[PDB]
Amino acid sequence: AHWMPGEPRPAYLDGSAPGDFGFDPLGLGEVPANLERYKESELIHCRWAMLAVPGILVPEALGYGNWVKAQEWAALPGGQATYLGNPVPWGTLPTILAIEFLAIAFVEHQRSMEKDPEKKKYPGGAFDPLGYSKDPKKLEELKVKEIKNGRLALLAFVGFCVQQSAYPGTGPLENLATHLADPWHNNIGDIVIPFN
Amino acid sequence: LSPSIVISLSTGLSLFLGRFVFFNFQRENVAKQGLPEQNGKTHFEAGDDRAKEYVSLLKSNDPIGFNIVDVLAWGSIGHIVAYYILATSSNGYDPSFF
Amino acid sequence: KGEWLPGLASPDYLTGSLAGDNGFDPLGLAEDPENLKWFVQAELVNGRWAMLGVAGMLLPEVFTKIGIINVPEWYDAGKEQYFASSSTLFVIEFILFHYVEIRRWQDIKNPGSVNQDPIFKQYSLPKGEVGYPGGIFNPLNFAPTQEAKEKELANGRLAMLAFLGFVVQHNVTGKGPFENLLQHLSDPWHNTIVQTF
Amino acid sequence: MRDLKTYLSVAPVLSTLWFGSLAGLLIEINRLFPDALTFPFF
Amino acid sequence: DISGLTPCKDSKQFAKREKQQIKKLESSLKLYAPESAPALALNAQIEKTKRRFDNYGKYGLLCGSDGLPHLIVNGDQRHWGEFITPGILFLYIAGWIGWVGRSYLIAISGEKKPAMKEIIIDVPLASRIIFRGFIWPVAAYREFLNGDLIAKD
Ligand code: CLA
Ligand SMILES: CC(/C=C/C=C(C)/C=C/[C@@]12O[C@]1(C)C[C@@H](O)CC2(C)C)=C\C=C\C=C(C)\C=C\C=C(C)\C=C\[C@@]12O[C@]1(C)C[C@@H](O)CC2(C)C
Repeated sequence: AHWMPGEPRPAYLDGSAPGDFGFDPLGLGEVPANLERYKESELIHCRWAMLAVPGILVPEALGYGNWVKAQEWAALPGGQATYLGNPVPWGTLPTILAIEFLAIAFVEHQRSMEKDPEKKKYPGGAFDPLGYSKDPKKLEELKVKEIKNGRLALLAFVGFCVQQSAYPGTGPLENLATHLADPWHNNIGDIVIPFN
Repeated sequence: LSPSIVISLSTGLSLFLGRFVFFNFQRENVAKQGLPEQNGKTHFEAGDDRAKEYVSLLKSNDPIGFNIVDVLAWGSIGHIVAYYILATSSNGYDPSFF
Repeated sequence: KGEWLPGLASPDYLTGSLAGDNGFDPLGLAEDPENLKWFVQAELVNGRWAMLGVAGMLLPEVFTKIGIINVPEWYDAGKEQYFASSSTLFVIEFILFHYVEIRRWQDIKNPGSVNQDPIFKQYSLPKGEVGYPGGIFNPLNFAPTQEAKEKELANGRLAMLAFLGFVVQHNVTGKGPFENLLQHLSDPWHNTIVQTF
Repeated sequence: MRDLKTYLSVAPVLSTLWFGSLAGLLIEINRLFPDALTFPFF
Repeated sequence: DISGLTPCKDSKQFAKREKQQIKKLESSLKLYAPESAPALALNAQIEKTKRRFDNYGKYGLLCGSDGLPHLIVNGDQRHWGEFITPGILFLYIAGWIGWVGRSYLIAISGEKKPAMKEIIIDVPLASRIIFRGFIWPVAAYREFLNGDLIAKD
């Protein structure tokens, strides 16, 4: 377990934590309270991004959008979201912002008030149906799996955002389609090396 | 949505966040900062005879401790967000990014 | 091991232990031993890449002229159309060079660090000295004797200056290397640097 | 010559020799390559 | 054509400046005999002027409304030769000097009275140290990595 074999491990990164492959070049997690805050925020970023990747790929495969087309309707005054074709009757810009704020603020601020640093990241109980917590010998494996898939989804979200930045008006499945059609001449190389 | 509805809903949803959601955070931050300390002592403790924290206005009854000053604060945020909504909606402005 | 300028003495930092140690350090660069063991690796890699480069920009030309196989002349070889783009080659030459050069970096940082595969953890590499990995980098298993290392560094030092000669025989001449050799062998006393300038 | 090489080693004599040589170098370069505003040799 | 500047080989004001300076030199050339030495010096200056303007034409210099070569120092490759290719050629040479005079100061730092080598420069030691700064960038790089570049007080 090491992000780069041959590099020395930080003394505070032993490998016991889930996904602790010793990757701290800049030295951010040197004090332990900041490291617990960073673990909580890593898992939060991870869970949001890996929930987001289906919400980006699926509505582009079948939902008739491309994950930014789902936002353009709010940029134009007059027009509401096309949740699978049908328009939503819950208003367009301001009231969805009200519901989003009033819902996620309550959820995330009931998350904030937790003091146990393990429940701050792995609460369980109501958030653990199906009883996938009653055996730590596999729960550690599942925590490593969560961390790994979540870091993968975070990198995939960088892929989404930067493929949107390089190609302004497309989506990731269109990028994969272009790479499956002509894989050599339609890759990143035309952007890292701009011809003009 | 009529403007009375907008003002009432946004104010209600602001002091609802203040009464139930963002109360313990605001109050624990208040206790953390505590008071303005002039050379260790507070402003009233060092003297000045005018910076005394008023308690006749903050003693109001509530099982959780809501006071009239939080009613003004959550509610100033309320009227502010309401008028932001109202003016932003009444201004037919096209962001026209696309 | 020998001396490059007999009037001068080999410096104290070049004890003759290293391969190719003719005592050439007039400008005192490898005075710190860490700099010495870093510049050993820089010499080896620049020289091996220069050997491959010279062999890949001269041997095409001595085969183009005699007509065994027609291939471009190393400066018109970029503009040719290949099965990929002009930048896709750079993408691949980044993806799978970053991996091999950072592993070489971890080797020249601490020697015994990176010798086993990430995937097939059984197929390790023998504990060779730094800059000389061995194993699958030695399939024919020619021994890395010190005479062989000296021959390596000599051909590499020669190929480095050969590449420099190529770059300057295309920068202020315009023609290829082997064509310049044939021009020299045509009339050696009239086809030199002091006729071009 | 002993103690003349120490005088010529002194900071002003050595500075005037170095800057005379350097100034002649720059002067003859500007004769050879006058009126330069770019480096086009790459 | 960056920054709203026509190139100098195409700028009419640049050619007008050339013609104005050439006429200003020719009006001083009439007063001398055509075979005389002042006249030949003026003619050499005339050819120098003409090839100066031609060279500012061919080297990609950009001319403004005033009709003078402007330098685009931003980073455009077309104009690296205006600032960056000289600039590196400065930072090399300058960094030669400082890497020499520093190294000398480290080589005479361990003397008994090291101030009598500041005013009386050891020409052998200085000549040994001068070419150490030829390839100075790798020495400065490594000394930064080895910590020998910054004293530890
Ligand atoms: C700091 C502000 C400044 C700047 C940036 C310039 C810049 C310039 N001035 Mg101006 N000037 C200035 C102040 C300045 N001057 C002042 C204060 C005065 C009054 C004293 C003048 C008076 C003045 C006049 C009267 C003239 C200039 C000229 C020039 C140009 C110099 C051309 C030349 O001879 O260099 C050529 C390059 C060199 C001399 C450097 C050579 C260095 C040696 C040979 C080593 C380099 C090689 C080295 C070994 C590395 C090789 C790499 C590797 C192989 C090792 C240039 C545009 C001249 C010009 O052309 O007008 C535009 C001109 O006629 N200037
Ligand atoms: C790596 C290298 C060259 C690699 C070339 C390659 C891959 C070429 C590839 C290609 O051609 C092909 C195959 C095919 C083409 O289609 C494409 C390209 C891409 C063009 C050169 C290094 C070249 C390196 C050179 C020339 C280095 C010279 C160094 C010298 C002379 C050092 C001298 C000193 O440092 C010492 C030794 C000791 C100090 O104390 C004193 C001083 C004096 C400072």
